[PDB]
Amino acid sequence: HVAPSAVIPVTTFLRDNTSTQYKSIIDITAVDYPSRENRFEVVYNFLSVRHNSRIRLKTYATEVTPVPSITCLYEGANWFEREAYDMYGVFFEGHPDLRRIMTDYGFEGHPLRKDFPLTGYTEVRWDEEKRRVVYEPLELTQAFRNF
Amino acid sequence: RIRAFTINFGPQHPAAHGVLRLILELSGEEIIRSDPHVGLLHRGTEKLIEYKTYMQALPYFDRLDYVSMMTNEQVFSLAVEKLLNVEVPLRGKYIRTMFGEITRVLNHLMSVCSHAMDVGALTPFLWGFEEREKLMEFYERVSGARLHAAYVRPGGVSQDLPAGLLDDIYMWATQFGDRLDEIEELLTDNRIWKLRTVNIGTVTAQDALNLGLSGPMLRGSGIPFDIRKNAPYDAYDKVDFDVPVGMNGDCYDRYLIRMAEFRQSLRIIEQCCNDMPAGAVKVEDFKINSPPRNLMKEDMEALIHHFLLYTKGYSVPPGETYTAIEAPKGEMGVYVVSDGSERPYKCKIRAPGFAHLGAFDHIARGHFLPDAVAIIGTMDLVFGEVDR
Amino acid sequence: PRVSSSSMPTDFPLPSQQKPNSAVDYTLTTLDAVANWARQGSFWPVTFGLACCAVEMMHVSAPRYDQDRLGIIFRASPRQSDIMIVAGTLTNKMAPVLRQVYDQMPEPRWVISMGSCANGGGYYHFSYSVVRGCDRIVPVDVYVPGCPPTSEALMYGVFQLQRKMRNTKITRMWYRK
Amino acid sequence: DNVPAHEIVSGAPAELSRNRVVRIYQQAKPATQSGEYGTFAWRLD
Amino acid sequence: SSSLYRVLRNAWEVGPRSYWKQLNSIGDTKSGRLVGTDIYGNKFYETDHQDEIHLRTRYVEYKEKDYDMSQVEPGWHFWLGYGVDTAPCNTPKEKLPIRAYPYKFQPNYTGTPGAFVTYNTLKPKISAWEPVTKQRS
Amino acid sequence: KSIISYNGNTIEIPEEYTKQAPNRDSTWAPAQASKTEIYKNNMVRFEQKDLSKQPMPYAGIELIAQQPVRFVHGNTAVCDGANHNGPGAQGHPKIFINVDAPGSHACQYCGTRYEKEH
Amino acid sequence: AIIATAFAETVKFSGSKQELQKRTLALYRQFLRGAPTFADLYEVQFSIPTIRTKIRQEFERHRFVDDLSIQNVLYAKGHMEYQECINFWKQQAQFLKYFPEEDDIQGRHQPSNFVDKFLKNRA
Amino acid sequence: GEHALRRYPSGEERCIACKLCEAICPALAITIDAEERIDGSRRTTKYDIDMTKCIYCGYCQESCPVDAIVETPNVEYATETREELLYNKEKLLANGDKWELELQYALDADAPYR
Amino acid sequence: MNSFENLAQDVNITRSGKTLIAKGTGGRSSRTGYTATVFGANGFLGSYLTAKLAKHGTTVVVPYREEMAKRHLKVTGDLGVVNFLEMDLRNLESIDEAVRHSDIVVNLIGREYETKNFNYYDVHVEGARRIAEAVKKHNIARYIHVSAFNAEIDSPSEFNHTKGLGEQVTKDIVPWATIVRPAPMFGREDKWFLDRMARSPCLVSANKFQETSNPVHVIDVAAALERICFDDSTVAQTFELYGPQKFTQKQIIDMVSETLRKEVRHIELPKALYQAYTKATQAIWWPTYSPDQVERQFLSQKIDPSAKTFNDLDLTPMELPDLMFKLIRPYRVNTFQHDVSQLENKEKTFVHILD
Ligand SMILES: CCCCCCCCCCCCCCCCCC(=O)OC[C@H](COP(=O)(O)OCCN)OC(=O)CCCCCCCCCCCCCCCCC
Ligand SMILES: NC(=O)C1=CN([C@@H]2O[C@H](COP(=O)(O)OP(=O)(O)OC[C@H]3O[C@@H](n4cnc5c(N)ncnc54)[C@H](OP(=O)(O)O)[C@@H]3O)[C@@H](O)[C@H]2O)C=CC1
Ligand code: SF4
Ligand code: SF4
Ligand code: SF4
Ligand SMILES: [Zn+2]
Repeated sequence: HVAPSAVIPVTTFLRDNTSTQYKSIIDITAVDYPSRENRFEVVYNFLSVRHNSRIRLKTYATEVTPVPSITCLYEGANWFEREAYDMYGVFFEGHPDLRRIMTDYGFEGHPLRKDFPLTGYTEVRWDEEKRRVVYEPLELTQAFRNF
Repeated sequence: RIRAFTINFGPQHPAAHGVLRLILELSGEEIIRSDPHVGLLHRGTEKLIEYKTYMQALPYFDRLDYVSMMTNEQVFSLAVEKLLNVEVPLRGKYIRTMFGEITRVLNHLMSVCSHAMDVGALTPFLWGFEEREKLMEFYERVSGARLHAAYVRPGGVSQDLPAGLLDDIYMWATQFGDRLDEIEELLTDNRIWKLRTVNIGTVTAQDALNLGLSGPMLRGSGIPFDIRKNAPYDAYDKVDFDVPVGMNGDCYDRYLIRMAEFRQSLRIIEQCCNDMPAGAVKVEDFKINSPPRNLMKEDMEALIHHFLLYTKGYSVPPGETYTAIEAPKGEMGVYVVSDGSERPYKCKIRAPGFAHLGAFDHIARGHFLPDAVAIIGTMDLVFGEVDR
Repeated sequence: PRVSSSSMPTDFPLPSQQKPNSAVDYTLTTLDAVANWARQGSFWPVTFGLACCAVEMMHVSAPRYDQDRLGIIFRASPRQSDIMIVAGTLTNKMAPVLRQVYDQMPEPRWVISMGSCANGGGYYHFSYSVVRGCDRIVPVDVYVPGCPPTSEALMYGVFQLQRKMRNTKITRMWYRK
Repeated sequence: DNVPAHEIVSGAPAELSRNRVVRIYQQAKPATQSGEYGTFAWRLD
Repeated sequence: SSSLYRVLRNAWEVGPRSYWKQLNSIGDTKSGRLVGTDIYGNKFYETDHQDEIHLRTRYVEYKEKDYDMSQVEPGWHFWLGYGVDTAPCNTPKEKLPIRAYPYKFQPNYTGTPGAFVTYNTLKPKISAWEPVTKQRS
Repeated sequence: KSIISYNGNTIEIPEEYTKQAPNRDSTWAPAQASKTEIYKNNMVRFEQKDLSKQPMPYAGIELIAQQPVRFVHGNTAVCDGANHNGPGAQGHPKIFINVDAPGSHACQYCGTRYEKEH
Repeated sequence: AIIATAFAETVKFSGSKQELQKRTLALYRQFLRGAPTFADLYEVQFSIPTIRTKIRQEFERHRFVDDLSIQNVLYAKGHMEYQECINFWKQQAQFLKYFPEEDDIQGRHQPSNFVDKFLKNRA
Repeated sequence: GEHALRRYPSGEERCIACKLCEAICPALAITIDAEERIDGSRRTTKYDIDMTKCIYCGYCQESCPVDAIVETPNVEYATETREELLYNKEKLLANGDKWELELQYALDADAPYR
Repeated sequence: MNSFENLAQDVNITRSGKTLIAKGTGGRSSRTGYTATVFGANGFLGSYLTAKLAKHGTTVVVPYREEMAKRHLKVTGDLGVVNFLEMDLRNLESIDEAVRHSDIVVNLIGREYETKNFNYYDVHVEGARRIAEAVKKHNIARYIHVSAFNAEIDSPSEFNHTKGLGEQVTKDIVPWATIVRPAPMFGREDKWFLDRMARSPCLVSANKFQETSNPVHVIDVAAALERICFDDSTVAQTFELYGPQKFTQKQIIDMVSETLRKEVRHIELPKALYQAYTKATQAIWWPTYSPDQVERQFLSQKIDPSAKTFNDLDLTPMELPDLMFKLIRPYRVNTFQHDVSQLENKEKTFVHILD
């Protein structure tokens, strides 16, 4: 359990120290806890094939406060950090090319936030007048039932 | 200045087995930069799971890597069982192991014989898909679905094995080896196969770790790591199998690894068909699993529990877990968070193809375009898992 | 003498209940039969597999069910294709590509919607990224249900489209027009 | 004041910011049941 | 077996009429014993020869030229498919379902006027006022 | 039968197809729509279609009233809609019906009625 | 390593409004310079002046923001959109989300007072 | 495969509007409405399945305590229009009346295991 | 949210007594309450009209002849909005089935050529009369009939003669009918105007390229029909939808070749020869330029001043020169770049053959 300023040092320790040879990046994720002042919890999962052990590292972030990128240490973190940005909006400072990876090319919003609705804000159809695929507001023939 | 030319390998095209937009930049024949654009099969699985009970959420995992269904639901079941702190019975463990290796056979029959087809060998595809049909029949006999079984669930298995299935699985196993051998006669010692595979897609062990690769991609570089041996989960600690590991990090070594994995899966299936125990196939705690119907229709507690499990669901303790399996694609994992409720708070799937397609840029630089096809084929990329 | 009247018939049968009774009717019937037989016996869809329904398509190309026995060859480019089998979920990032592929197809062209995800959005109906049916993007001629629809079910859908084109009036409708 | 306007970066529609009203409430203890676990959480709807 | 002696031997077993019917319908020459017939008129056969492979032992001879698997009555749709070893011709009386209504077999009617028209079995939830007027007395 | 449409015109439907079921003319629940209301509100989708071939299953409210009353010696009747001809449960949960009162009494899953031998 | 794409910019959060000023003005310059490319790549049915008018509108939308970190996020997302537009990643369908004004008039009755909205149940 | 609503040998319909199939359905394909029948019985007035939402998982067939909703072995029901796949109560009951014998074979084989 | 831009209100009562309560915000899943029947929906204007009607949930009944020409209309709306019926004007039960349940009927039926089974009279007058008698028998609230411009009972052209006779029998049978008189409609996949100007190997005119008309965009005519459908102000009226600016065919061809950057070929050979060539080319089965069209080549647009116009519908049309770019750019070749001088010394810095 660490702070954002402490990501790069601790990860260097977890990568280079002889007793803690966590060399494989497994996953980078974020979790929204909107009751916390720092809403997003950025989670890291690491594996050591040397010692056959796993470790986890957690930091925190906001919609506007960034986190240091560990691409300088683990190249595999690139796509994961991109996904975390695309889904949650967490900005990773130091990232070479941080852009959406999963969502549509003009998607407005970060889906896995708890305030983002399941069905989103927009939908698509084919307009015969314009001869184009048009993005329009949402209307469902059957409304979602939460239960 | 070396001006580069941008070709879209194709949002719709044959080599991608699924839907991929690989924006490559070439200087002549050589790739210098690649930009795999994904999300064309992003369906919002990980947000939908947040609105579903743990039972309602399980068919999300059959549809992530859709050639290896039972292993995905196996890892989700393992995660939810680790949170629930329940023990699957021995028969359920043996069933899960046997069918996980049947699933591995199916995945490798798709992967090797689609890699072959994309490299140009058309005939192994059509040979292997009949064996796929023969195993799909066992899937259908146990679950009722050819592909999406929804069979391995949290707590074990949905239904016991029907009568006369082990005999037929043994009948298939008596002949599958010759099918493997006939595929190897075409591919293994062939000149053109070796030309298209030897010293293509080379990745070092250090970079294989740094990029997050696992499975054959990590074992071809020389690292002996397999989660079934290093962290056994269901019954792999009660069955004898060897792990293939290769040098030289090439695609030929990955192909040989996958064929050795075929043969070891067959070994495991033999042992499970010989040593299948008796007993229940799901946990005998009706607060987690449905009771039998003849008790639900005669016992009051059984019916109450049926009602609640099928309406509200079982409530999982609060916490979080990352657990993983040696899926046929590599290390597949699920990071679940429980809020004490019947529905997950967060479910992230660590798909093995995400990391591999991310490493495509490092692996395919300096190669010609015919070699990119082989690299995509040895990564064994299904895009439901890449995009989730 | 400028025309000021009309002996135009009433009670004239509609196409789907019109029986031939003249030599020209039988001649046009035979021409339509030949054209439709060719459209059936050469049935070339475009390779538009997006998701796990493509596994069943491939199994329909496998030895047990051999699509080639019925004349079926899957063609990479739409310019050589007559059918589009939408086999997989349609994401909002993929629908323009689907419509471009469809519009690149030469007429005659048909569309089969394979699977729940393509028919009505399916399992992912309530997502933020999925189209609630290729109906919204392209017009559909036959809907194959399932998740996945078995290889037999897709073959049944191919037979239903074969029946549709077998009952299609090409020259007879011109003779009506 | 000086509370940050995360609405500008949310990507959400502006109609939520200008037209809509939410309610913040604790779920009332049901008359049908003597349980109280659904309470103690502050719902936003 | 994909050999010529097979088709010659079967076409000697089933006469030339059956040969031309099978060539116009199935495309292959099959000889088997008649197991039964369904309510629609489709005849169902079973083979005992070693030449025929797994899943090619049971087959159908449709009655309509415009054949369709939907025309196969239930029970036979399961027997044809290797679900039950016993046909609904030879099933016991006690395994048969009891029906208090008349059995009506209707195949798929898609592409026809008999296609299913879906509708709402309910009426509107909110009933409106049928206006009636009163005078100010 | 001819049904007056909302635009003022007539919708001619035969009598066989205005029945709610072939074994019952009327509805068996308040919120259930009559076939006349169905046609009057959806005739645009019924127009060139064959009513011969649409689904018109038999109603159980009239078939369970044909089934005779069962009689028991006691205050309780036990019902389990079991098959007795194939394995497994295949019925509804076991239910005990009180029958002390004068009339007949039905199960809640099936509508099998029971009386106290009088 | 995994190298960046054509017009990528490393994410670097300014610690000053005066530096982010220059960054934003450079991004505005780049959008304006690339508008002809946006009209050629996407088969656009309207002027290059119209594209620049739209760019200016979207840059004016966030003109009176003063929180530095929000401005940093807006700059980062603007550069993301520039990279998505100049590299032909978007299609015409997504590019023309910015341009609803250029499509023909949406019907006759567009309320702007109370009674209109009332008769249409939008008040 | 294709869905069906079953009856008792009485002819009465098995379903009792408990809404467990509506509740467990991961795709929200089932839509149900019920009230008190004229003879005092708990029975449905609406039962709809959108096949274009359904995933053919069998959770409804597992959840039913009366063996009312089932899945037949049929796969040969493809259509030309999507409005034909919005199955309603009458369609499902007719399908059960059609497929009861196949369902009885399947039940006699399968019920002990579930 | 979406909006019902076509409706002024949400509770709408028809002239036949039906109460129509609009349901929703105005999207795909919304419903206006209205039912419509568009008789030429397969075609050029009808496709746009049905799209605009079904965008908001107006239940469109589409009578069709060829099953394959209509399929693109089912995409225009949700499930149950677009309904198809097989129709022939030689079958009265068909027309009654099509118009039974509707509040709005639109006749867009018309051919620019004569066929073996339908002369100009049989399609423009007798077909209109059959549809109009159905509309009168079923007391349909609104009937909106499209008659081509320059329609006149006795005229040089049989097309305009028959269109005027249709515009009379409609008005005599259905006095509450609205008659819309469109001018030459241009747009995408147009019938005989712009696609023809840009694809044809050679244009011909018996006259000079001198017939004058005000051309109008098909989408704006469809919009005007949409507004006429829901505006009950428009019963028993006539509309002349003609557009802002006047042009000759020569002016439009000059515009087309300035947009296209290619020289459109035209011939200008006499009348007695072209008319005979057209009369001969009616023997092939596919549509060709008809002899009555080269008759109409001498008949410029005479606008009726007593008839209503666009501005009565609060619509302002586009005109051809601003949309010609959008419409003709698919046929633009774009041969090469401009003035590759000043490219030499910058090109000298790049690598052109990799060693
Ligand atoms: C041994 C060998 C013996 C061979 C035997 C062969 C015998 C043939 C006898 C043919 C006699 C009957 C011909 C009837 C065919 C018409 C079929 C039909 O009814 O319609 C289908 C197709 C439709 O074309 P279309 O009118 O545009 O409709 C669009 C929506 N379906 O209709 C068609 O397919 C029409 C095809 C027309 C092709 C001509 C293409 C144009 C080439 C010249 C340029 C003229 C372009 C003008 C286009 C209009 C521009 C405004
Ligand atoms: N396009 C123009 O420039 C102008 C058009 N108009 C008029 O406006 C309307 C627009 O039509 P347009 O936009 O030109 O595109 P079309 O003229 O192609 O629309 C023609 C429609 O008429 C139908 N039709 C023709 N003959 C018959 C018939 N005998 N029986 C049944 N249906 C028939 C066609 O059906 P199918 O497709 O099955 O043949 C098609 O739906 C027509 O009334 C036309 O006369 C007036 C002035 C200019
Ligand atoms: S319908 Fe089912 S099998 Fe087909 S793509 Fe969707 S989830 Fe996969
Ligand atoms: S089996 Fe089909 S209808 Fe039943 S719950 Fe699953 S998806 Fe829904
Ligand atoms: S079908 Fe079964 S589970 Fe569904 S409401 Fe009826 S009785 Fe309950
Ligand atoms: Zn009972």
